[PDB]
Amino acid sequence: RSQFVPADQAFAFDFQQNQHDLNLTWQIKDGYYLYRKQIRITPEHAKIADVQLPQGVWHEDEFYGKSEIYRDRLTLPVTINQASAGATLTVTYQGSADAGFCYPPETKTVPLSEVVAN
Amino acid sequence: RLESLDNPGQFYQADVLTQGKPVLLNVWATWCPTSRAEHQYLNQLSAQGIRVVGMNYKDDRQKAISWLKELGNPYALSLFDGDGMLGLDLGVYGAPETFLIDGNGIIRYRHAGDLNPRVWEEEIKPLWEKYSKEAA
Ligand SMILES: [Cl-]
Ligand SMILES: [Cl-]
Ligand SMILES: [Cl-]
Repeated sequence: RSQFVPADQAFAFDFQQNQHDLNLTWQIKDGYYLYRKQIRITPEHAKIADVQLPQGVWHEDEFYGKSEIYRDRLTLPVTINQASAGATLTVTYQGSADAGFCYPPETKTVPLSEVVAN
Repeated sequence: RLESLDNPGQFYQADVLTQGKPVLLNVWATWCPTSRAEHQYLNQLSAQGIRVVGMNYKDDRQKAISWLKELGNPYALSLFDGDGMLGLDLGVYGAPETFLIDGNGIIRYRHAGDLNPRVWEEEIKPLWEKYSKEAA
């Protein structure tokens, strides 16, 4: 009877790497959004360029204030300068539902394919 | 396994949760604006004599304690689930959430989203009366 779907259905995460270029993606169900401020990306045994988060839209919470959020889909490129064998990228994010529901933060571990420094 | 919020290292016996009678379990978090939105109604409902347990969800104790201070503490039992393990086996996946647990510790209803007059006086109360009576 719940109108709030499982976290992985509201925020469907995926990734694709091609050597030095990595793209992180989230398909965001209509009526849900991600908090730009809650995104954290951490490399393990890899060196990445500083990630620029894109400009999203705005949301207001009566007592909490305004926050920059993302709807529909979020595409985040990451540049992998180097990555040793078995390197990983820890990606953490958090979102909520407009009708009134807050999901806790979620963390995904991305196995990076090896990349020798250029 | 029922850790106290107001007193870090204190645990309660499962029995204390329901004490042989129906009870409402409310999942809340300072980081969830919807928890703030439903809190006053919760205060009232607990004012009407409905027993409600509190489960602070993957939150900060200092903030959580401060929160109940400025907004009121409608819980007869206030719990802390920082690791979110307790919520995991109750099937909690966000806040706010309110569960109806009968006198035998069985979950009889789960509602994800704010608790309000409509949801109680239309989805929970009838089940509450049933299990309250069923606890002769
Ligand atoms: Cl390394
Ligand atoms: Cl402490
Ligand atoms: Cl104080």
